[PDB]
Amino acid sequence: LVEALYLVCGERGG
Amino acid sequence: VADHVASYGVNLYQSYGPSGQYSHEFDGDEEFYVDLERKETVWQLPLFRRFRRFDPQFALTNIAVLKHNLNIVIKRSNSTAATNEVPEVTVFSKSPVTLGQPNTLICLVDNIFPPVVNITWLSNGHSVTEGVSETSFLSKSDHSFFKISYLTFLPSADEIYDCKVEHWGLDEPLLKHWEPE
Amino acid sequence: SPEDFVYQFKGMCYFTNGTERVRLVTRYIYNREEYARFDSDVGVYRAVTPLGPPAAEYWNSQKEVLERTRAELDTVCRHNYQLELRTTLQRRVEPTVTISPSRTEALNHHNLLVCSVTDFYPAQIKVRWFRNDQEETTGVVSTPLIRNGDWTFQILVMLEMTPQRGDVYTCHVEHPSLQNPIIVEWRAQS
Ligand SMILES: *[C@@H]1O[C@H](CO)[C@@H](O)[C@H](O)[C@H]1NC(C)=O
Repeated sequence: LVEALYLVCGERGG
Repeated sequence: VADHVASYGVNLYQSYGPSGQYSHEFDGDEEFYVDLERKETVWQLPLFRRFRRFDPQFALTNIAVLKHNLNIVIKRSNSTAATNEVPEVTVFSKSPVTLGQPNTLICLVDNIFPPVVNITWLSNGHSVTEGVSETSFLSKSDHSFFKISYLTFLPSADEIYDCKVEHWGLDEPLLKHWEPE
Repeated sequence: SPEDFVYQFKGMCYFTNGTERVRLVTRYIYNREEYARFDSDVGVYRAVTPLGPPAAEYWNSQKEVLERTRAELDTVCRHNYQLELRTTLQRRVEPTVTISPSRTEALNHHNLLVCSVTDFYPAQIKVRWFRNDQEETTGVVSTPLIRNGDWTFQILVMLEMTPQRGDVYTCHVEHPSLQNPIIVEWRAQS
């Protein structure tokens, strides 16, 4: 009933 | 060749500002954008505000990861900066032009990149702020953007216009004239 | 001109025949180059350029991320489509039709009638020009579909013609928002 969204993947931080 | 194309996540984040944008699109139109500073979802149609809801917080969280990603890729690319593109400007009426009858001028700024632009209107050479409005940055398969500006107006034989576009990709401000022929 | 570093992430869904065929594609962009992506037709992250191996590798090495992404075809695409079905896909805005002469500037030694079809949605549309009892096939020229940005479209169809007393022209417009076609008439000489 509510809008869904893609979750942007996070680059690996060093 | 799909019957419908949707972007349930057009996420943008720039070092310049810094600034970003979060919106959803369906068949090339903006369903909504999230005011990042106010954390409020702004739907583009009464129909949408009435039947659908999207949590603004989700936009903020994604945008935060984009910032995380950008910094990392700036380093990976040896700080390769964006290339400026030349904007294509087109001005046209929303409705057939009939003198004395309220209308709206539409100024389309195509092939924009990076997404930083100044779109203002001129009425008989004078800056016009009232009745002016604009879309967010709409995406393009080539990864550039396009934005559309609006100017509500009363068609008059004694009044002409210019859509003023300012972009680093232009040697100087661009002016696209328009008048009720 | 300042230097700008731009990042873009696009979560896209491609629909064909209701939800018969659905394709999911997430794109990671640096400035204007898509350096990494995920396409549901293949099922694994891909470095599209030499700028993406650190990313594709990182994400492919994580089981839950691959599964979760793969599942977004349903939790995101198919999910939102349901919301799109009872809103966007059923939105109907009838076009207003207008006919007006070419003006001047010469339309090529041959006059012009302009049938402007405005403020309609969805895009699908059919416009036809008639001269009395016959349909005009030649001398007709149309502008591409024009997107106003406010969820409405516009399109212009000119017909090359020579005004002659008696002749009558009509513009027939067919759109999913009207059961009957819209028919506007313009009479030469009057
Ligand atoms: C950035 O510099 C590193 C090390 O000098 C090099 O390996 C890499 O190919 C460079 N990449 C770009 C986009 O210049």
